[PDB]
Amino acid sequence: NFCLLEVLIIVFLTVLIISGNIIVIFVFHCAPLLNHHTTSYFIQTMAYADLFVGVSCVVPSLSLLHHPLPVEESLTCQIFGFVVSVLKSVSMASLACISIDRYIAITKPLTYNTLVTPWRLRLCIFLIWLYSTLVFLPSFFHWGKPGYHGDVFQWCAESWHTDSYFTLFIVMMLYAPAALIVCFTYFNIFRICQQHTKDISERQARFSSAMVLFRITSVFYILWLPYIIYFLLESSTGHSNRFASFLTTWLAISNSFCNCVIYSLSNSVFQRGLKRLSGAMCT
Amino acid sequence: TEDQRNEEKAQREANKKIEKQLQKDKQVYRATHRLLLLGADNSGKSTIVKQMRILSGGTSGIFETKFQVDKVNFHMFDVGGQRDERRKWIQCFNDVTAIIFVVDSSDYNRLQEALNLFKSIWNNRWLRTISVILFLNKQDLLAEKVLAGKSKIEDYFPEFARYTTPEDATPEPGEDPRVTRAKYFIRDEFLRISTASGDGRHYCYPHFTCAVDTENARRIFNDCRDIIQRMHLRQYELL
Amino acid sequence: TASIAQARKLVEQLKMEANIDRIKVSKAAADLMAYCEAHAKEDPLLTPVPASENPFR
Amino acid sequence: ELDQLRQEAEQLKNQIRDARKACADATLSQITNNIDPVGRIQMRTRRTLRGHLAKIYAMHWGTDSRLLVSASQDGKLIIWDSYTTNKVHAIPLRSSWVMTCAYAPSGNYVACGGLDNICSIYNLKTREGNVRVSRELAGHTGYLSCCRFLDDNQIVTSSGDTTCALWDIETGQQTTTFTGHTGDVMSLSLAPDTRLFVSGACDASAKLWDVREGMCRQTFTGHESDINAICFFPNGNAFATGSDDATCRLFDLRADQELMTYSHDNIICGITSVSFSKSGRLLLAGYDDFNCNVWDALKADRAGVLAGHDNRVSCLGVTDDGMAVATGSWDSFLKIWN
Amino acid sequence: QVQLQESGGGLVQPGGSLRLSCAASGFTFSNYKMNWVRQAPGKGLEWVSDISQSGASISYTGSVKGRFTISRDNAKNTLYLQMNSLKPEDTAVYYCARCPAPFTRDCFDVTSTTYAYRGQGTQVTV
Repeated sequence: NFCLLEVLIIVFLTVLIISGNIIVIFVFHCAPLLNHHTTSYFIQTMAYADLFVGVSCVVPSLSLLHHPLPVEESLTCQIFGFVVSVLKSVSMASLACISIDRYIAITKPLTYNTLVTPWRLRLCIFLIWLYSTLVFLPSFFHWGKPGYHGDVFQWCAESWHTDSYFTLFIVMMLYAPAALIVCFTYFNIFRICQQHTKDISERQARFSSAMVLFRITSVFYILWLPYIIYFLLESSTGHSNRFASFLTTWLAISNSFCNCVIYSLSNSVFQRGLKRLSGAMCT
Repeated sequence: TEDQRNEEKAQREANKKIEKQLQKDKQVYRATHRLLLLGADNSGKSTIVKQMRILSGGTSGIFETKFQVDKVNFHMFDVGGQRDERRKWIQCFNDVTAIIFVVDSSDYNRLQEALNLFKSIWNNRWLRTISVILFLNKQDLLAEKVLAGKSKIEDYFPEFARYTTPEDATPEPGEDPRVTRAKYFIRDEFLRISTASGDGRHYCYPHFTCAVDTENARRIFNDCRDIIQRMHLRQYELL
Repeated sequence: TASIAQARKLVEQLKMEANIDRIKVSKAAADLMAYCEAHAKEDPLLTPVPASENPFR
Repeated sequence: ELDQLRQEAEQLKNQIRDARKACADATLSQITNNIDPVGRIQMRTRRTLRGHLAKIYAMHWGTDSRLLVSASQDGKLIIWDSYTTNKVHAIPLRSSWVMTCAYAPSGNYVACGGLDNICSIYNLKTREGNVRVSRELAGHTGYLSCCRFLDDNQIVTSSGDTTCALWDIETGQQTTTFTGHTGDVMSLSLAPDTRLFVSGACDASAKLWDVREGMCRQTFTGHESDINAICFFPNGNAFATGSDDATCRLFDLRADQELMTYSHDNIICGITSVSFSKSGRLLLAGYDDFNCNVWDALKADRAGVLAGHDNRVSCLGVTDDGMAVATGSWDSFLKIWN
Repeated sequence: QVQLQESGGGLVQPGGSLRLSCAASGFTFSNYKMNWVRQAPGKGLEWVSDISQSGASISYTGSVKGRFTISRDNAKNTLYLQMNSLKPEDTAVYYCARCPAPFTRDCFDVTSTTYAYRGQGTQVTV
């Protein structure tokens, strides 16, 4: 048996995530014109983080199926929790930064290439990884579990008990910033695109006779809101659900390959290079 | 035996120094904006070039100039040294943010061929993305020409008699309704060519300028803001 | 004066190059085929190049 | 009298047409089926050359088949290494608008030129160790379309004002000027024996030029529109050109007419750059449909594609030994194929 | 070889009528956007009317808009322009101007130089 209703989901998630991330790294490391963009570097680090969380999420499937044990869940539980939580934090803050990037592109369009120095970009990437690790340090300081990610183990749910103060800290300094940033940037960019479409259609009226960031962030945050709301709910009064906790956490995990299937079905700057590379590698 | 390795080392530091220079000059090259000025010889393109030259200098072949508005580097290319044909050297202007088109509005016949030059610019395969900024110089001259009389725009343009002004900023330049009817007929005559085609990639941005004008540099500033916002939205892929 | 003399020298030169040596198209095609088949083995892009002749790959 | 000159011109053009009619009695596809094909030519990007910012208009190889220069519209003239992908020099130009670039057969000199109407010459091998400009060639009015080095002290410069001109660098002045064209002579290739060079113009007249005599030997008109690129089939007795007619064809100097044309129904855009492989079997053609193409030069059927750029292919230069081919394009990337 | 043979002309009285003919050879004639250019003596060379590839899209100079009618036979390989109500000022030399390029709408046929794809000349006076 060995949790037959979950293991198919787990293994399909692992293989899908690592496959899509290997494909997108191939695209962004082969295509020369695709490389020279700031958002391209941001998507590259998204691919790096997503590939790491995909390869790291193999070991719960191994423990489910072949049952290995370096340490008997006493430390590898929160090791896996810290790893998955930091990598999802990295992907979330990366989406926040790419939203800031093309908000700067739309709002300040002339001084755009003056503002985003690749020095500033690489410093931003380092700040994303350092910050994502540095928020989750009270997990190491024995105060609280970072979240219900990595509770597939039977020991973790019955031993760990989250702290309201620490999860309040991580909500009001990690997830609410990313949500407010993405909402603000898409609100202003949508307003500007609205008035531009209005002017275009107006001039076409006097003379007669979706968005990739919006789609990606909307999918990411539709898949992320159940986890964050039910996570803060389960730490609000110590409420206890099993099916909701597991399904919401792995739903949040599914973001990492959905980011690549968006580019696989749209945004022909990705599809053209993928088809070119597949035709070159096949023959 | 070892001099191959020494040459590999020295060549490697040479390549690193060259790439340091190239990543300096990438910022230098993207910090500035290219504007292909084009237009008829009687059209006062050189006058506005002198105006934004005062507000470096061309020597031979191309009469370049540089000007700055709010610390944004605008460097624009008056191609005047070459011959009367222009089909081949204009393919060299796709990195240009926007073509600037200057028109002597007063001289009719010298206006139909301006319309044909716009129609050739718009439908060129390598200028399909490039968005014309259109200037209409000699505003006071056209005002006098259709205010004094005896120079009938209806003769050189047969649809002006039936034409009426749709909506316009009349009262402050409101010397007469006929001058405003004529000038908006002319900009609509350009804009009908403008909006006849295009997949949203390029748009005409018409303006009116007389002889003595200073704020046309800020006009190019605001225009280029709008063109680069549009193409950044297009790279953002929302339609 | 000068233009008429230039036109006269032009039509004289075209008259001179009217009677130039003429070979038929068959011999010209044979010349191209001879040059192609003569230098056949030395062509690196035509032939499948073994990797030993560019061995730093 | 004018009518006597008109009837002499009538006799001349009837002589030309009758010579074309009686001379044409064969077709290369028709007389010999014994040609063997080339088949598939799969060319992969061995190495990608990524320094340029703006679009690339011309590249030219060295004699050693290792060094190659390429000039681009940001104002840089980079000498590349086709082995280590290393930039030996990157010369910043005075004028950004540079439509041509030529690298000396000796290897010491490289030239730029374009809309600024100066054909500047850059010396590389110097005791100081810094690249400088040798002299500025200013004898042209229209834009400089293509230039080709004869030796260290002679260069021929084609321009946009019908004038391809032979020069002399250390004098600072022209030596000869060839004026027979009608408008916009674009690309010119030198004969292997270096005594001749041909040059195609917008008139669709590709005119041979004799360097020693100074006048046009033969004129070739078989294209329907303006000509963008010309070459030499390396025998020197034949040459093929590609134009904005969306077709390309080969003329023979002795046959002095059209010989074989390479076109297809699907291709609806004109050649920007063309070049010949070393044995002259593989005609290699850039295009405006964002990819190159590869043509058999005899059987007249294409045999390979070099789709690695997503902009029009403006540059295509084979090596002297055949060990490569490098196509530049407007996406500021140079790619060496094999 | 590019060939543009023109015929039809002679003096006409004002308010008359005449036909223009432009025989072409050497290229696919159903492919290009031809024109009609004229030069009244003492003045520059000016474009009159344009016909696109199938023939549907037609534009006219704002002087000869009502009078002249332009049409072509791509099978018979000829451009035409029919004159009605000729003003005294329509005396000029008339050239049919073919585009530099096929498969496109942009076309630079006005130039004062020896433009290659423009006819030798037929004479129409009044």
